[PDB]
Amino acid sequence: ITGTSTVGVGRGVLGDQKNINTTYSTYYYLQDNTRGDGIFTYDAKYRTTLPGSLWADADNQFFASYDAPAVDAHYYAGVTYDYYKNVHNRLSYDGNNAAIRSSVHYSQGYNNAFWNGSEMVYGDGDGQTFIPLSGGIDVVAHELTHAVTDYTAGLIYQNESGAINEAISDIFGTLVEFYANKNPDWEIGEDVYTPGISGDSLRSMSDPAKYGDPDHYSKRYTGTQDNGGVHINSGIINKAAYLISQGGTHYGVSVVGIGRDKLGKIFYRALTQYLTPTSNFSQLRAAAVQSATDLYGSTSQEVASVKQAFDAVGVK
Ligand SMILES: Cc1cccc(C(=O)O)c1OC(=O)C1CC1
Ligand SMILES: [Ca+2]
Ligand SMILES: [Ca+2]
Ligand SMILES: [Ca+2]
Ligand SMILES: [Ca+2]
Ligand SMILES: [Zn+2]
Repeated sequence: ITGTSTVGVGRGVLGDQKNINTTYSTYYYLQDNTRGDGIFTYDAKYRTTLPGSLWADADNQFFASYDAPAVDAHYYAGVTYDYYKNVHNRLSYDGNNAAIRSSVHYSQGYNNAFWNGSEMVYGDGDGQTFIPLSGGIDVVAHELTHAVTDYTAGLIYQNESGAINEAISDIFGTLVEFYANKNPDWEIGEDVYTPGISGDSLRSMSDPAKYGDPDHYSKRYTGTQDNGGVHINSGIINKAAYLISQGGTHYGVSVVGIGRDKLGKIFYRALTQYLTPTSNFSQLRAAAVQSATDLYGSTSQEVASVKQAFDAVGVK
C-alpha cells in the first residue's frame, strides 16, 4: 500500500513483546518499508486462497492472540532479511531486494509451513503437533531460504538434490537463529513443536538419528515417500554441516570444527557459485571443498574439516 512508515508493537506466538515496522494509510498494515522493496504479511483467515488480505490493524497494537502469528512472521522475515544482507551481502531472496510476502492463518489446524514458489505460508498448527509455525525463527528462515535456493542453485525438490535443498534450509534456518541469539540450537522447530512435550523438535542437525533420520550415506532412504526422502536424507548433510561448524567424532572419524561463520561462508558460496539443479551429495562435497579452497586455500584447516565431515557421513 502507499502510506507512511511507522512502528507498531505486539506480542509473538511465545508471548514475547516486539516492535514491528508497519505502514499507515487509514489502517496500519503489516508492511515494512525499511527493508528492500518491502516485507508484507497477509491474513489467510483460515482459508487456503493466497496470499489473502494484507494485514490491517486499527491501532498499530498487535497484542491479540489472533495477531501473534502475524507479528512473528513479519518480525522474523525481517531478521532473516538482515541476516542475508549483513552476513552475505545478499539483498532479499533474489539478490535484488524482491518484496517478501508471508501469509499466516493458512487453513484450519494446519501443521506445515512452506514456500509456494512465490511466498511463505504458515499454518496455525493443530495445537498438539504444532502451535502457529511462524513462532519459530528457524522455521521462518528455513522457508525464506527455500526462496534463496530457488533463485540460486535451483536444486530440484526430489531425491538427493531435494535433500540438499532441505539441508540448506535447515542450515541457514539455524544460522539465522544463532544470528538473532535467542535460545539458539542445532535443532529445527523446537519453539513450535509439540507444546505438550518439552525438549523435542522436528529434526536434529547434531544427531539426526534421534528423530529417525540418517546420519550416514549408508543409511540413506531410497524409497519414494517424501519426494524420495528430502526431509529424511537431509539428515546426512545436516550432520556434515554440524560437524564442520562444531566438530566431533562420528563413526570413528574426527572433524575439527571451524565455527558457524565459516560454515555459513562455505555453504553460501557453494549454494550461489557451484551447486546446480541436479547436484547430488557427492557433488555437494565437491562444491563445498572447492568453496573452502576458494576462501581459505587448498591446504587450510577449513578445507581439511570439510573433507573430514563429508568422510564422516560416508559421502565421497
Ligand atoms: C513444518 C513443515 C512441513 C512441511 C514442509 C516443511 C518445509 O519447509 O520443508 C515444513 O517446515 C519445515 O520443514 C521446518 C520447520 C520449518
Ligand atoms: Ca490492534
Ligand atoms: Ca532454539
Ligand atoms: Ca532451532
Ligand atoms: Ca515440544
Ligand atoms: Zn523445507
